[PDB]
Amino acid sequence: ALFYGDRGLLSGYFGLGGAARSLGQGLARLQTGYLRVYALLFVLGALLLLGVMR
Amino acid sequence: MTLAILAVFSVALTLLGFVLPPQGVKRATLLGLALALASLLLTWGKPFAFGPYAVDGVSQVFTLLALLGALWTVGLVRSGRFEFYLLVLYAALGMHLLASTRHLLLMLVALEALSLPLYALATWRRGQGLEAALKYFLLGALAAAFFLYGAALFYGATGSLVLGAPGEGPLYALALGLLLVGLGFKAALAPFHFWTPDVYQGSPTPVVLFMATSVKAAAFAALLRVAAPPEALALLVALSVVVGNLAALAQKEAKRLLAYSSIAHAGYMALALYTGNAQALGFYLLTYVLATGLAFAVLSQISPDRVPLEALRGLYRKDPLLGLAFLVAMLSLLGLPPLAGFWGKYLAFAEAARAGAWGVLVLALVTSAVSAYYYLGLGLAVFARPEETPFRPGPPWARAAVVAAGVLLLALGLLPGLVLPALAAGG
Amino acid sequence: MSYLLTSALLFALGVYGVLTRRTAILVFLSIELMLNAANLSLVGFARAYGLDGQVAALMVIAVAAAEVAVGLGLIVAIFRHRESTAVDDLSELRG
Amino acid sequence: MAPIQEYVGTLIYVGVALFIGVAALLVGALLGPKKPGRAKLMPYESGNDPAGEVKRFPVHFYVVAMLFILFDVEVAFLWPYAVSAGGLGLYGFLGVLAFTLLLFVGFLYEWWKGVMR
Amino acid sequence: MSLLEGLALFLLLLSGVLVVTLRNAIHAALALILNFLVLAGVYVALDARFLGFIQVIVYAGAIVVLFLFVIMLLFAAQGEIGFDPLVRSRPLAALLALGVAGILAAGLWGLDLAFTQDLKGGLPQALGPLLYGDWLFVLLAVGFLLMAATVVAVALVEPG
Repeated sequence: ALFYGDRGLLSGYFGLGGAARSLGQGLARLQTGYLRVYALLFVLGALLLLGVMR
Repeated sequence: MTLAILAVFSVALTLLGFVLPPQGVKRATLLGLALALASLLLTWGKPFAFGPYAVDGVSQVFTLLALLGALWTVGLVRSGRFEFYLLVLYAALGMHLLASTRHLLLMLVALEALSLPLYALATWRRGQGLEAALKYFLLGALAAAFFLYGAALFYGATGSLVLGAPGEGPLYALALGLLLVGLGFKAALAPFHFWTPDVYQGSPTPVVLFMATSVKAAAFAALLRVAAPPEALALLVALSVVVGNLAALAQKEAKRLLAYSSIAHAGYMALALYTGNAQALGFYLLTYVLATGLAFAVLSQISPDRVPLEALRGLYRKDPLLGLAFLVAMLSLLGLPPLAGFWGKYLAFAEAARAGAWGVLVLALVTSAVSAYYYLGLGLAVFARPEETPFRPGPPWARAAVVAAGVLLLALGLLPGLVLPALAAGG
Repeated sequence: MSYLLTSALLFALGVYGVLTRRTAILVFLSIELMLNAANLSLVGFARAYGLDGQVAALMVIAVAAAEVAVGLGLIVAIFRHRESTAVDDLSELRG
Repeated sequence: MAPIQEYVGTLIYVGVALFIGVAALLVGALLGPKKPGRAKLMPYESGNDPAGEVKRFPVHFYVVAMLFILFDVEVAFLWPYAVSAGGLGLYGFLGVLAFTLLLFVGFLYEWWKGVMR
Repeated sequence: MSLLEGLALFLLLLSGVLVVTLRNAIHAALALILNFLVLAGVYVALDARFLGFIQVIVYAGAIVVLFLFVIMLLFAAQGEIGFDPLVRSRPLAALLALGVAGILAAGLWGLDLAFTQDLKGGLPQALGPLLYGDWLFVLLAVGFLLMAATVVAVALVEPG
């Protein structure tokens, strides 16, 4: 049973890696390729940065 | 007075190309850049200023790096258009003027002088190259507008447009933010990073070499002049590293993945901005420039238009030295001992911790440990089975250049107490 | 001081254009408006701080001329044989 | 130099010229037979399609206009030297000469390539 | 002052609204020329005189003329073709359009400045010794930049 549990622990570490990759591709899907999307995200980030600077 | 050399060579060759074959113009450009590099060597520790043009450690170091990348990428380019060489020279001078000045408006003129040829150099005429050029041009003009209103508000805070002014409160902060926007855009800092993957993917590989060396060098050379507050710096670093590495995990193409890697590395380099060391940052960028130029010369020997991840594989069987150099380069870009990437990473992290920013640094380190996923999916892949991939195994020029770059990466990893003692005034 | 607030408002207007405009040409026009709002702010701060912002704005105009030339050359190169310059027709490169 | 009064006089000059031109437009438009016809409102040339369906016009006009914008920037930069010249001495003269030589090299490039294209 | 100042600002803002709202490219560029005229008048009112003359000569006379030359070579007036409309971005941009103003307004709000300097009018008589001198390096850089711009556009189009 504890061998099974170690198997499950390693599988959970794999699940951590899989969550990392999934989050990564969700952030990668943010780059659609339409220039309007890129300029909108650019302006949003620049406004956010200028707001933080206070 | 190296700028004189650059201006003279560019303006002379502009007309001489009508009388000289592209090969002759190529050899002339090579001579001019090598002479400018030598002039930088003989002027080590000889500061020279005329007006807003001011030569300090940053100027010398980063212009040396840019000239190195320019020489390398010219070594590869053989096209029968002298223009495809002239622009290189131009870009060089431009990037030179970017690192060698404190005047904000002269900074804008240098930004334009270096950015204009870079839009056109990416035109192998592939439609995606034009898509990249248009994305690049529009976003760069937007960033130029932002930088310009920042310089305007800076002049609003003080009677001069030269950095080093005392600076007011909120208006000075706003002006500095609007300058940092464009400067980090040139430096591939998030959340301004969107252009980098598309542009790196669409453009021919040697052009991306030239970019990933000289653009980033000159952009950080201009960034060090700014007195960026640490909070905005934390925002940029966190967003850049996190999104860069995460989205780089999901990438299937070599050039796009590497553009994301350059975003993560720009996030790492921005840590020296906590202290503005400009010695550690000079060393870091030296190592990164060498490694990435090497990798992209190899990628050029593989494919100009686009390189898939499988193409990198089996290279050792194809070329032994190339596979070794790609592996070493991947490890150095990971920042692993005893490689110089580790010294640069350590120096930047030391400056950042010395400024007392802990969560950001730890997050950058954890994400850099995450980066081993694809850094290893690239470095080790050299030994895999060669799948279908166009492969042109280069001339001896690029082979010897790659060998020297890799040897220097590992040598500066083992024994940094050789050059790093001379990255300040240069005893 | 009302002039500098107006410069900021024009900067915002050019931003609204760049975001909203579909074609390259109108985006570039909005960018010209942004640069001239910056020039207005530079002229104001030169009147406040002694006339150097005027030569600054002059150089800005030169910059706009260079980037207008290059942008129009690029636009022609991409969309002469091609149909409407609409950039949403170019989505090959995706994340 | 010049007072601001001349500038309001300029504005009045423009207002008067504009008002008289609009007056001439009113005279022309109000006085007429007013019998529209379908063929009258047609563009030109005998049935349809004077030019009609044609491809986009030659780019040479773009080339000429871009040349003009860059060299008109040149002229705008040459003017402050034209007025304040003797005060700049041989140093300013030599600087403006270098500037002119650079842009004239740009012209020399565009000419040796030529635009018949 | 405020009598004509309000008029000039209303014309500037309305022209910007036109050039960013109207779908007719020609109307937009025309509104931008009206904008430049209003702005050169404001420059004049700001004791910046020579720069206003170059603004009308270069910007209106040269740049937007080439804009008009290209868009008349390439009709492009009916821009709404190949839409991918993305309607939500039209109001949303206004949000961002407000935002990029607000923070600027914060930097300038509560800010008192010394707008008192006897420029004696922005004549080139006084701008010459600045241009050739403290600014000569920027001038030479700009000239070389223009040469590079010509070469880039020429090598860029160059049908062959």
